[PDB]
This record gives sequence, C-alpha cells and structure tokens, in this order.
Amino acid sequence: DIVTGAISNLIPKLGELLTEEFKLHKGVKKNIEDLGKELESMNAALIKIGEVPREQLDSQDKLWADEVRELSYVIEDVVDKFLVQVDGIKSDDNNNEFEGLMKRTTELLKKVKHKHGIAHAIKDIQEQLQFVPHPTRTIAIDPCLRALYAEATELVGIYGKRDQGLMRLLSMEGDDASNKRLKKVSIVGFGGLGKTTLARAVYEKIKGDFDCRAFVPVGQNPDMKKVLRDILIDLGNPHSDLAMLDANQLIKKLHEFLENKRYLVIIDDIWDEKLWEGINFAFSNRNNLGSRLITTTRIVSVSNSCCSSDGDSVYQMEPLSVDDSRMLFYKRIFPDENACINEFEQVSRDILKKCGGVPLAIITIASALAGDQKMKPKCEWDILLRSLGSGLTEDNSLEEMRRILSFSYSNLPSNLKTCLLYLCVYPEDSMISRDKLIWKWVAEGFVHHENQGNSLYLLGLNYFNQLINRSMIQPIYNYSGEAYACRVHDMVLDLICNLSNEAKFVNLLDGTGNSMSSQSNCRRLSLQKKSMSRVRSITIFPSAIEVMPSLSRFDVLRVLDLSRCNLGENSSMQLNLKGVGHLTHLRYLGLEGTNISKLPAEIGKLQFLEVLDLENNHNLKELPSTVCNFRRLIYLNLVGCQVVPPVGVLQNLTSIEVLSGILVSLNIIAQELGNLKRLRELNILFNDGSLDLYEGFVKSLCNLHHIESLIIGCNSRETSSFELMDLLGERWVPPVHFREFVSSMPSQLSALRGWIKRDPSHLSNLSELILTSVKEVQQDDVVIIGALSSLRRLCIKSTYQTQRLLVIPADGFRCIVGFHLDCGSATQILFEPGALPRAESVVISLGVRVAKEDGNRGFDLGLQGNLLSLRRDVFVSIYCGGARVGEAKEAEAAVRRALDAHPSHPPIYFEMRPHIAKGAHDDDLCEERRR
Amino acid sequence: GYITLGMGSIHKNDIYRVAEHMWTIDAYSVPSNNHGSYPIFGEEINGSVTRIFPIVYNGDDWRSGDFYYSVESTEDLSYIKLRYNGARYETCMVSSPE
Repeated sequence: DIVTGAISNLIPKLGELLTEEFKLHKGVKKNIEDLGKELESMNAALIKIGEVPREQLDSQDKLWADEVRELSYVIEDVVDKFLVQVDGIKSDDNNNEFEGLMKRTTELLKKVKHKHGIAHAIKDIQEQLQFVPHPTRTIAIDPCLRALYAEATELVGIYGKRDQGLMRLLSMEGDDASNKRLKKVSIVGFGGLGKTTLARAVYEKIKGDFDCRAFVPVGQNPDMKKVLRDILIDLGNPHSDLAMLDANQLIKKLHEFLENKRYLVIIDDIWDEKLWEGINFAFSNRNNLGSRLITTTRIVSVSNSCCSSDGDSVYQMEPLSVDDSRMLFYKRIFPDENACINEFEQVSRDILKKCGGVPLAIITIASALAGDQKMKPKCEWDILLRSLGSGLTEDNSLEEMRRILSFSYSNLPSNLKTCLLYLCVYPEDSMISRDKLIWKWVAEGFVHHENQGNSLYLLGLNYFNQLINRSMIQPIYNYSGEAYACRVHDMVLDLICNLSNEAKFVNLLDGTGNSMSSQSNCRRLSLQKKSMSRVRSITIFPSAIEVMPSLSRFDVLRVLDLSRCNLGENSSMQLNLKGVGHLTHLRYLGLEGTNISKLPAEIGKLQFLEVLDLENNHNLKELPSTVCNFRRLIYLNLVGCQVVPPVGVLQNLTSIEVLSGILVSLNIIAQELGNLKRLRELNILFNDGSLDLYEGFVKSLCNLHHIESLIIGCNSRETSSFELMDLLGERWVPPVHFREFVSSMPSQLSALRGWIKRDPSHLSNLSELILTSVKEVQQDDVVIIGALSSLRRLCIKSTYQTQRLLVIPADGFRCIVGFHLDCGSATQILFEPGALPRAESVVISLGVRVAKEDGNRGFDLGLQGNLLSLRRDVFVSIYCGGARVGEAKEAEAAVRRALDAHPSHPPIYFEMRPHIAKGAHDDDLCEERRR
Repeated sequence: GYITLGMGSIHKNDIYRVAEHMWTIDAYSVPSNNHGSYPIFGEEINGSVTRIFPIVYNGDDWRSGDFYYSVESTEDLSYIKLRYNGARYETCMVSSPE
C-alpha cells in the first residue's frame, strides 16, 4: 500500500547517495551508516507489520497523519537537498535531529509491537528477517484479449433489442382508461448488461405514435441545475434561451410547456434517487391523456426510491444465460484445450449468481487466474464462494458487486496498487495516452530502481501491460494493432475514488476548493473545474486556468503540468514564466501546447529536471544560453517548434534517452552527437545537404550502440541529392533490437539488402518501414522484405519505375496489418492466391498493361476468394497511361466485382488520378499523358 | 470570426484553404503515425463524395505526426465540417463563403 510504497524506494535512493555523495565525508558517512541500518530495519519492519492493517496502528498510522508521512517527506526534502544544496550549504545538523526521531521510531517499534501484541521483530530481525537498458520484458498484452472484447460488444447487441416484454408493460397497446393515466416505468440493471443501448430502440420505434420525444443523459453529476437546463432544451421542442432559471420555479417552468400536453421524455444514466419525485411534482399528478416516463439506473436502491409507487413497474435485464456465459469466460483461460478442471470450472461459474453472470464480474475474476500462463489450484473457492451476499434482486446494488471488484484489487502484486490509484486525477471517460502516463510515473518515482542502472521507461512499460492484462484498464487499439491509449471502466472509477479519498492520497477539487488543512494534509492536488507550502504535485486541466495562484508561492513542488492549457502569451492571467527560479525541486515541467513566447533565462538554474516536453510551440525560436547543467534529464521533445540549437550547448547533456526534433548547421551533428551513449530514440530534420555534413552524421551514429528508433526528414523543396541514404547503407550496422525506421529522403532497397547480410543478428525487431521516395522495387526486393519475422506496417512509394510486374508470394508476408505498395504506371500487381493472412487494409495500383494477354481482356487482379481477413476499407487506384475511357470504366467495374462475394463486406473506394471525370465521352481517343 | 469547439478556436480564414488543397493532392499519399493514410473518402451528401484531412491547433498545414482535428468538405466549398477526436467526438457545422 501507500505507506510501504513511499518508503520502499528511499532505501535504494539513499544507498545510491552513499555510493555517489556520502562516501566523501567520513564523519557524515558514519552518521548515514546509522541512517542506513535504521532505514533498512524500519522499512522492512513496516513490511512485516504490513500484514496488520494501517488503521490498527493507532501509534503509527496517526503518526503518518502527523509526523511519519511528513517525516518521509522532510527526509526526502533533505535527501534531494543532499545532492547539491546540502553539498553546498552543509546542513548536517538536520540529520542529527531526524535520526533522533527515527531512534524514537526504532524505540517505538520495540515498544509499539510489544504493546500491540505483534511479534517483537526487532531483535528477531537478526534471526528471522536477516548498464543494459533492457532489464527484462516482463510481458506483452495477451493476443487473445482483443478478440474477447470484440465478442462482448457484439454479444451485448444480441441480448439487446429484445424489448418484447418491455413493450408489453408500456401499456401502449390500444385505448383504455388505464392507458390515459400516467405510467412512469423505471428500468434498472448492472454495470454492463446493456440496457442503455436497448432504451434507444423504444425511443426510435415509437416516434410516429407520440407527439413529442426526448432523450438526454445525466451522468455522474448529482446536481439539479444541469438536468433542468438539459430537460428544457427538448421537452417537446426547443424553447429559446432558458439558461437563467431556478429549481423552485421548475414546477411553473414545465407547467407553461406541458400543462395538458402529452409528454414523452426519457432520463438515463442517473445516480440520483429523489430526482424522480421532483420531476413528478413538476409533472403534477396522474392525468387523463396518457403518457409514459422511462428511466434507467445502475443502482437498484436508487431506482427503488425512484420507482416505489403503485402502477409503476421495475424491469431488469436477465443474466446472460448459463451456456452463452461460458463463451466470455472459457476463451480467456483455455484457448485450445483443457479437460482437467471442470467441477471447479462449473462451480466458479455459479459463484457469479451473486450478479447472475454479468459481463463485468466475469472478466474481473477470470483474468486474475491467468496473467501470462495457467495457474496452480485456485483456492479462491474458500474466500468469496457464495456466502458473499446474494444480489439476484436485493444485494445487486453497491453491496455485493462492489465486493467482487474489491477482492481483485487486493490480489494485485505490491507496486501496481500505487500506480493504479494515480488514475483518479483524470475526468470520466477521458483519453489517457500511454506515453504521457508512463513518463509521469517516473517523475514521481513509483518504479523501483531495480538492477541498479536500467532504463526506468521500460520497467514502467511492464507495469502498464500487466494492468491491461487482467481487467483494470481497457485498451484502445490503432493501426497495426498496438495500444496507444487506455480507458477506465465506470464502476472501477468509483472504487478508485473511494479508496483514494480514504487515505487522502489525491485531492480532487470540484470547482470551489476544499477546506483541507493541518490534519487534512494537502499532498497531491488535481484541479478539474497560505499554508500550502507542503504541496508536491499540482495538475491543471484546460478549463480552470482562471482559478490559480502565482508561481512564486511554492518551495517543495515536484510535478507541474499545464498541458493543453492557456498559459501561453494571451488571456488576462499574467501567466509569465518569470519567477520560476524558486522551484529548485521540479521533475516534470510539461508545457505541452501553450503559445510560449520565450523560455525564461533562469530555467537552467533548476538542476534537477528529468523530463521537459514542449510538444508544440510555433513561435519558439531559440533555447536559452544556459542549458548545460541539466545532467539528469531523459526526455526532450521539440516537434512542431522551429528552434535552432545553440553552438556548444548540447555536448554535456549526457543523460538523454529520447530526442525528438532538432536541426543541423555545421558540426553539431558530429562534435556533440556521439557523446550521448544513452540515446534510444532519435528524430531529426535536415535543412541543407552536402558531403561535409552527412559524413559527420554517419560517424557519430556508429558510436550509438543503444539506438532502436530512427526518423529522418528533409525541409528544402529541392531533394535531388541521393547522398544521405547511400552513405548510411555502407558503413552503419543496426543494433540487435532496432525497431523503427522512417525516412522521406530518396532511398534505394539495395542499401536495406546490405544491412540484412551484415548484422550478426538478422533484423528481428524492425516492426515498421516507411519509405516515400523509393526509386526501384524489383522482384528480389519483395521476397527479402517478406521474410522479416516482425514487420507490422509497410508503406513504399515508387518513382522512375522500370519493371513490368510484381507478385506477393503466398509463403511470405505473415504478420502484416497494413500494406501500402503504390508503384506507378507500370508494374501490374497480381496477388498470389491465399496470401496476406492478417492484412487489415491494402492499397494497390494498376495500369494499362497490354501485351500481357493475346486477346482484349478485362483488367483482372487477384482478389477473388482472397484476403480473408479484411476489416477496414480497401483502396485501389487506377492509371490510364494514355488509354481509352471505356477500358478505364471497365477496370473500375472489374475490381468491384471480385470484392463482392467477400464474406466480410468491407467498404471499397476508387479514385482516378488523371481525373477522367469530364463530359464523359466514351470515344475520347486517349485521355492524357502520365502528367 | 472564429469557430469554437471542445477546447480550441480556429480562425475562419484558414479552414477554407485546407478544404481546397485536399482536392488537388493524390488520395492516400500522406502517412501518419496513428490512424492511417490521408486524405480519406467519406460518406456522400447530396451526391459526389467527401474528403477528410487533418489540421493543427494553430491552423497551419499538417505534414506528419499526430493530430486531433479534422476537416471534411465537398468539391464546392459549400458543405464543410470540423471534427474533433480528443476526449469525445464533437461536430460543428461551417458556414459557406459568399
């Protein structure tokens, strides 16, 4: 948990300080020697005491609430001071004061454990207790996960749109006295049964029989001002501007619109219980016309208060069968074969009767069994079993299903608990980029620095995959099948928020501030619309800029985020960066998207930064002439900014692992490029070109043995030079784990063939290859590219083409998701039957051919009974090359005929580049030339 | 003279040139880090076809990288829309030049 996590990282930290700094001072080292032994004993003792819950430690837990948690901060306040400031100010006497508190804590551990009844594990501690950037790829996202979520979203559709019973209870069958009375029916269900989708079917299919209609969500806002404003928009029709209104007058406000009007409104996604009565009061008593009010809710007890009157009815979605539920469960664990555990298999299914077999509870328990492989005997049958309530009809509220999500939370291994809790600072249903989140975990320090000298980013990536693995965060895929964003489930957000506000880990401001002081310590604040010197993490979203204090009043701050905000050089907040000097502890200064005028001259005085993200700033032109003390930074992103690097300012920056967006002038590419031995990703832009510049770039790149991503581009309009690509292919050899290669410069595939037969370890990690200026694509070139075992995205263009045809072999391209071969007028493309097993999108061009078949034939590609896995659009160009319009029109129809019996029905598009679209005369007598 | 959306503001006299230049370049010619190659054909309104091409926050042209804005238009500068991926989809209509 939090108490052990915050302290478990200081032991390696101060151990490194002894190795790096404290070895110089013999007197201090002896004092820190006492500090080291007590910390090793104390934190390990807390782990042993960690079996006992925090709240039972009245002496200790309240002491975090008073001293220890602040002691873990004031120590960290001087630990970060030890490196530079204490090295200059010599604040040794502070250590004597603190070690006394730990000595009392050591005495407390001897006493508190003895008094509370815990085993005396202080003297028992002596008896019982006692280079490479890639440490270990812990896990990748399970391939079976993508298909499992696909079926679940498709399964909810079938189990939706079954409102035959729902229509029966609507009482809208004919004419009756009961039909003339008000009948407000409420529907309730679990979190995932899919009643929200179903409620639309009645709304759409009943439009004709009803004069007016309405549908507006409520969300997780327990307020009446928002819902009344939303309701009045579409009562039966728009009613002009009614923003300035009161809740009390809503009785009259709805009176002037529906005093005797047949009203049909639907309110969905509500967590409020008394709202039903309030609108009912505004709807008066039962009328004599006949109207229906349908409301859905995920909380039965809330809906019970909403639906507790005579005539009203409750309708809930059934559990997902007993046979169809096994499909969503047996796929995640045993993809191929299993006949060993069936009694435990079946009895674990019946456990879900507490919810009945709802989709959310099935995935959360199932995936906890297998993280990367199968597991030992479960033993879960003795903990949760059946005795945990019975929510078929009465415990289905936040009494039983909450416990199921709570059980999986406590089985997460150690450090993942603190990482998951941090996601509370984001709003509902937000988009969380993978790169931004991981680079923030490192800044605060939630990744244990294991193996002493490995990249923190890779270890952080391992944590994110494991969270994706079980159930905690839902992936959002992209082209070539990768997870570049994540989402949090609705109910899981509730569990995180309640657990976070109990331990006061993160404070969320609703928009008016929180009265937290003294005992209610403010530690990490998230802002979504004195005595605050103890804050150490502030985050602002681009809707609450108007409410923020100046930057001067901060002294221990660590993380400052202003992404997408309006800091810039506009508005009326006086938000100039001047005054950033008194912030000599920062670890994350993210000015992601503000219109920054000039970087402050004192920015270099903060010799502790690790990440600096200027993701987009058009008017930024120069870095300050003081960036030479930053020897602890890993991130530097400069894309979207036209900045010229100063001379001799980049050499002593020897901590980089990623650099995105720079230029080259004379020798910066050689004098101060090979020294950075820790660089892993490189993104560069070239302005001019000559042999005295490319030679320097190639020589430096040979000394970077730990590079895995490379991107090269050109800025000048003229690109007649072929020098850069040919020089790179003759000397440089790729490393063992090279991943990405993107280039827009003119290139040749003879150079790529050279790298293949030079590397001792053949290219087995190059997952992408983007080339937009290739000249020649020969038959021997396609086979070599098709033999790579990890390629996932290819895009090659062609110019000055001189070959007549190309074929894609059946035994070849294997893990390809995107194919973008678009050679010119020549090179008729003929796909080998039954190829590209996993392709999801293709683009292919064809031309006039001729001289290929003796007789006049319709233009035929290979597409009949081929590409059995297409999902998204398919694109085929068309080139005339001085041909007949009738032939071109035939080519358009011929291609569309083949992809019509495809048993997936993907969309098909076409585009005629020479723009044949004209007055449309068939006997056009040739159209144009290649231009 | 602006168009407001989820979190940004784009000056009106720049969306027009993006809607026009996208009908002179080739189709599926500019690759992207995510999503795919652009411009992409869209659904049909009042006949003809539509195209989509990304735009940047300030309003300049987009060459490569990542984007969260898009412009969809027809080949008359009559039906024009602004698209925002961001947190959630949000669509606004664009008036026509006169």
